[PDB]
Amino acid sequence: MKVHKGDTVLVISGKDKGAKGKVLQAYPDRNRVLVEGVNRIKKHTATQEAPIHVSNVMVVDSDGKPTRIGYRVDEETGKRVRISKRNGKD
RNA sequence: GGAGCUGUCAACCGAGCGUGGAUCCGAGGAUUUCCGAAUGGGGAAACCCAGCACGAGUGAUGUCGUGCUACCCGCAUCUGAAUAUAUAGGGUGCGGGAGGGAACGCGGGGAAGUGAAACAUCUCAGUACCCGUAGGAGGAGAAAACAAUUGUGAUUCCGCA
RNA sequence: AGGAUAUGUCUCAGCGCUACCCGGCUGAGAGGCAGUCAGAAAGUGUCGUGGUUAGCGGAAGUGGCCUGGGAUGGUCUGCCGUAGACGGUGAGAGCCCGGUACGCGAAAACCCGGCACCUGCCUAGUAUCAAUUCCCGAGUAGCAGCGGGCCCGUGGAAUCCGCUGUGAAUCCGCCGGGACCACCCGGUAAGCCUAAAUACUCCUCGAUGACCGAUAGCGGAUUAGUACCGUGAGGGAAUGGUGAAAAGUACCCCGGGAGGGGAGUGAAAGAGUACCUGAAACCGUGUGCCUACAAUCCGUCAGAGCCUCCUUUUCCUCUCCGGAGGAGGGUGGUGAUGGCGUGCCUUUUGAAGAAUGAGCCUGCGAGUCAGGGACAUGUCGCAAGGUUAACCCGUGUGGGGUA
RNA sequence: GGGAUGAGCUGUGGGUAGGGGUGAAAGGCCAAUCAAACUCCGUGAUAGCUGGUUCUCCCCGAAAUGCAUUUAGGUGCAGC
RNA sequence: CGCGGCACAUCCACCUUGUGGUGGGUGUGGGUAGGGGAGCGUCCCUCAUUCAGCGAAGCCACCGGGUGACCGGUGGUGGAGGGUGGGGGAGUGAGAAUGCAGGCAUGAGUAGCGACAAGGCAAGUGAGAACCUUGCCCGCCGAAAGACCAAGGGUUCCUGGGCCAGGCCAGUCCGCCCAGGGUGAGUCGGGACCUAAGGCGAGGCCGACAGGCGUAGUCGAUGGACAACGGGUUGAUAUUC
RNA sequence: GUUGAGGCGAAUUCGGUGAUCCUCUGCUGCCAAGAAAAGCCUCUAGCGAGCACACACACGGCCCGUACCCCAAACCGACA
Ligand SMILES: [Mg+2]
Ligand SMILES: [Mg+2]
Ligand SMILES: [Mg+2]
Ligand SMILES: [Mg+2]
Ligand SMILES: [Mg+2]
Ligand SMILES: [Mg+2]
Ligand SMILES: [Mg+2]
Ligand SMILES: [Mg+2]
Ligand SMILES: [Mg+2]
Ligand SMILES: [Mg+2]
Ligand SMILES: [Mg+2]
Ligand SMILES: [Mg+2]
Ligand SMILES: [Mg+2]
Ligand SMILES: [Mg+2]
Ligand SMILES: [Mg+2]
Ligand SMILES: [Mg+2]
Ligand SMILES: [Mg+2]
Ligand SMILES: [Mg+2]
Ligand SMILES: [Mg+2]
Ligand SMILES: [Mg+2]
Ligand SMILES: [Mg+2]
Ligand SMILES: [Mg+2]
Ligand SMILES: [Mg+2]
Ligand SMILES: [Mg+2]
Ligand SMILES: [Mg+2]
Ligand SMILES: [Mg+2]
Ligand SMILES: [Mg+2]
Ligand SMILES: [Mg+2]
Ligand SMILES: [Mg+2]
Ligand SMILES: [Mg+2]
Ligand SMILES: [Mg+2]
Ligand SMILES: [Mg+2]
Ligand SMILES: [Mg+2]
Ligand SMILES: [Mg+2]
Ligand SMILES: [Mg+2]
Ligand SMILES: [Mg+2]
Ligand SMILES: [Mg+2]
Ligand SMILES: [Mg+2]
Ligand SMILES: [Mg+2]
Ligand SMILES: [Mg+2]
Ligand SMILES: [Mg+2]
Ligand SMILES: [Mg+2]
Ligand SMILES: [Mg+2]
Ligand SMILES: [Mg+2]
Ligand SMILES: [Mg+2]
Ligand SMILES: [Mg+2]
Ligand SMILES: [Mg+2]
Ligand SMILES: [Mg+2]
Ligand SMILES: [Mg+2]
Ligand SMILES: [Mg+2]
Ligand SMILES: [Mg+2]
Ligand SMILES: [Mg+2]
Ligand SMILES: [Mg+2]
Ligand SMILES: [Mg+2]
Ligand SMILES: [Mg+2]
Ligand SMILES: [Mg+2]
Ligand SMILES: [Mg+2]
Ligand SMILES: [Mg+2]
Ligand SMILES: [Mg+2]
Ligand SMILES: [Mg+2]
Ligand SMILES: [Mg+2]
Ligand SMILES: [Mg+2]
Ligand SMILES: [Mg+2]
Ligand SMILES: [Mg+2]
Ligand SMILES: [Mg+2]
Ligand SMILES: [Mg+2]
Ligand SMILES: [Mg+2]
Ligand SMILES: [Mg+2]
Ligand SMILES: [Mg+2]
Ligand SMILES: [Mg+2]
Ligand SMILES: [Mg+2]
Ligand SMILES: [Mg+2]
Ligand SMILES: [Mg+2]
Ligand SMILES: [Mg+2]
Ligand SMILES: [Mg+2]
Ligand SMILES: [Mg+2]
Ligand SMILES: [Mg+2]
Ligand SMILES: [Mg+2]
Ligand SMILES: [Mg+2]
Ligand SMILES: [Mg+2]
Ligand SMILES: [Mg+2]
Repeated sequence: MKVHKGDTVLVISGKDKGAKGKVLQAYPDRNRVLVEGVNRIKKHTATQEAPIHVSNVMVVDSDGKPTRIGYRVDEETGKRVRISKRNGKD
């Protein structure tokens, strides 16, 4: 996916819309990501958060506003690189 | 190709790998037990027992590893039984076949039920089935042909008639 | 084929008994042609705007408000579009995601094509005349017998195929034109090869559906040719759905457990792994009415009495009440009692019948399709004309197409 | 109750296959079915016979006779 | 006959004076096989329009409606698709086929609980004991109901757990369920030795094809040949240790 | 003696009866006249310069089965 483990994201749909966090685990096969502070659930002992669908997040470009992800033609060294749209640089 | 991964039922774990590029996708190669046309011999398929050669191992028999060893046909060579010419046959070396596959092709063998308001000619039907044998298709195909007073000009397939 | 006039792709070495003309043959070199082909068979390099086998990029809303667990819904708005295909995402998404239009991409391998190497063929015969001779596919053709097959069932039965017998000729030959004969016309059997137009899909990609949606659709959405049955060849099932997310009920109580209650999660437990919705048969519990002196196809018409819920009167007038209660009127439930009344289907002259069939519920289960078929009709277009079939061209349902 | 040293009983291995086998003979037996086994295929065999054939209302409304028939419980034509 | 509603036909006049409507007379309206005419309901497609997480479908109840098939409104349940109109197409309607599949009744808490050897008490275990464990009595078999094999079966054997399925009752037990363990051969039974009946069968002979038979040979025990006895030991093997 | 394992451990003589077993693949009788091959011994063909034997020591002895039921609740009968 375009959302990686260390990325910081913003929630664009669901109960926790508008919250900010960073990914903790990516599940490319199921198209889910685990983000702290989002849909924390009260499991029974003897509270943690559950993964949300990757469609519900935007990767924050680390420059403020959320954005969609594109790629620039690198390599030139030595492979492809992930950058942003909406004034993209990465 | 680019950040996760160690397939699934099917989770639980355990232990690890990955930007020095994993997992994953494509291509080529290596490995590939035993049975099976099964083909060293045998056999109740997946088991048993060998021969030869070269290696390994043992104090030496035992034991292990790798190759080759069916039958038939064709070709090439050596030999020429009863028997003389010779042939049958035999030895050696090269090639080849065998079996499988859903349908379609070609050649050959070929029912009955049913219909005939009974039934044998007839039909069903050259169908079902069987045998042989292919190819990506096959079969046919280049006039010992049609036509009829004019002419057409190898074959195949479609529509008419 | 063989004879007489009639000549040397280009050259060279040899040879054809010797000196000569004309040669001819072999080998080599020189040129032209063809080539993976039916007409000859392989291989070797190199090059592809070539193709196949992985793939990559790819525009545009974190918009406001309302409802909601959740917006992809409604309403205001902003934008992209060579992209408004499809699918997912917590409910109907072109702008959230995979993607789509469109455009890039191949080490290597394979397929295809090109160019060379390579292979092989061509190395004088052209015409004229002669009409004397030779050749033109043999146990074949023809003929006879018995059969098969042709529209043709043996018929006057040609043409084609098989077995048996007999058995020709080489152009003045032989065969065919539906018995046969004469003439005429056509053709040249008994040797071989040959692309395309045609048939099919185990399989691999990409699409589609006025097709099915879990008793359907494949036997097979589930362990499926499995379980199971048969000695065997064979036969051959049944079983899908929590929730958006396991957040799958911590803890306490009764209980050996099973199970439950309280808490808790969840929008919902009126989703608790026996789980979406949750019908009927069938089985309970509570309750209103009726029923133990009566002979009942079980209903129907007449009909008292109870029970219940609403209203019009006169009464509690406490009345803002509300209505107890009284009467009346009407709903609905039940039905003491009176009359009438022989279940359904099929098959029959005729059945309540002691003729057939049915224990009950739910689901499934029978006049369909094809054809320029045949007859008759309704309707529509054109009209002394109407209409195309195959086929061709188009993204289609459109345009051509006169047989 | 019969035989129980015999034309005996029995174990193991083998052979005969469907118009065929085998039968001291009953049409007996051939995998609980035999006057021609079983399985798959022709095949959705055929049946003048039996059964079944699903929503509604409006108008009209029969026949069980004649002739023929390998015909009589079928069908063709007539009649209605 | 009286009064009211419906329908078909015909007649009489109007409206487009027959595509059909308006009003009024008269006749007619039982019905099997069968013929004609017109409709209801379910599903799918197309065009237009409209409703829907502020709750579609489906189901259930109530209140109403139409000449019939049937329809509408309201509420409840439920959680994603419907309504109407002009057309098009059907796997379009079941109560019967000793129909098929699933579920469930009646018989009914009924018959039966599988030999005529026979059980009892004490103690124990446990939530639970006629059936399980221990002890002691009693009874039965003893040419088997004892002890070994072969064929067949396949883990049923041992130990430790289990108790909702199974055992014709219950079960703490089990040939049931779960995990782990367990089978030791120069001499035993077989092969590596041998052959019978019979099978296959190089060449071969026969047969249109398919194939039939058969020589050399090679398989094939139920038979021939061939070397072990006694004792001990494990929870489970023993002529094997 | 945790009733598992432990430790010790006597006498063992002479008769009777008596086989479906052994001598006996023998013996007798009978007619219905009663497998094969390997194995073993022997003959030579043949091979043959090294042999055959005794003792002692040290070694090699392969593959499959082996649990359990087995007139049964474990096999064939759909069933304990
Ligand atoms: Mg790989
Ligand atoms: Mg072999
Ligand atoms: Mg063999
Ligand atoms: Mg000679
Ligand atoms: Mg083949
Ligand atoms: Mg016939
Ligand atoms: Mg007939
Ligand atoms: Mg008939
Ligand atoms: Mg081929
Ligand atoms: Mg060909
Ligand atoms: Mg991409
Ligand atoms: Mg809200
Ligand atoms: Mg959606
Ligand atoms: Mg879409
Ligand atoms: Mg989303
Ligand atoms: Mg010729
Ligand atoms: Mg002839
Ligand atoms: Mg004929
Ligand atoms: Mg003829
Ligand atoms: Mg002849
Ligand atoms: Mg003629
Ligand atoms: Mg040819
Ligand atoms: Mg062709
Ligand atoms: Mg099915
Ligand atoms: Mg369903
Ligand atoms: Mg079986
Ligand atoms: Mg809650
Ligand atoms: Mg709900
Ligand atoms: Mg629910
Ligand atoms: Mg249920
Ligand atoms: Mg439910
Ligand atoms: Mg009374
Ligand atoms: Mg009476
Ligand atoms: Mg009454
Ligand atoms: Mg009466
Ligand atoms: Mg009668
Ligand atoms: Mg009756
Ligand atoms: Mg009765
Ligand atoms: Mg009667
Ligand atoms: Mg009858
Ligand atoms: Mg009767
Ligand atoms: Mg009955
Ligand atoms: Mg039609
Ligand atoms: Mg017409
Ligand atoms: Mg006697
Ligand atoms: Mg006796
Ligand atoms: Mg046998
Ligand atoms: Mg038969
Ligand atoms: Mg008799
Ligand atoms: Mg029998
Ligand atoms: Mg017969
Ligand atoms: Mg047929
Ligand atoms: Mg009438
Ligand atoms: Mg009347
Ligand atoms: Mg009527
Ligand atoms: Mg009728
Ligand atoms: Mg809601
Ligand atoms: Mg629907
Ligand atoms: Mg509703
Ligand atoms: Mg509807
Ligand atoms: Mg419509
Ligand atoms: Mg139907
Ligand atoms: Mg029904
Ligand atoms: Mg029924
Ligand atoms: Mg009774
Ligand atoms: Mg009783
Ligand atoms: Mg008993
Ligand atoms: Mg007690
Ligand atoms: Mg046991
Ligand atoms: Mg129990
Ligand atoms: Mg019990
Ligand atoms: Mg043979
Ligand atoms: Mg042979
Ligand atoms: Mg033999
Ligand atoms: Mg043997
Ligand atoms: Mg034996
Ligand atoms: Mg034991
Ligand atoms: Mg043992
Ligand atoms: Mg044992
Ligand atoms: Mg045994
Ligand atoms: Mg049994």
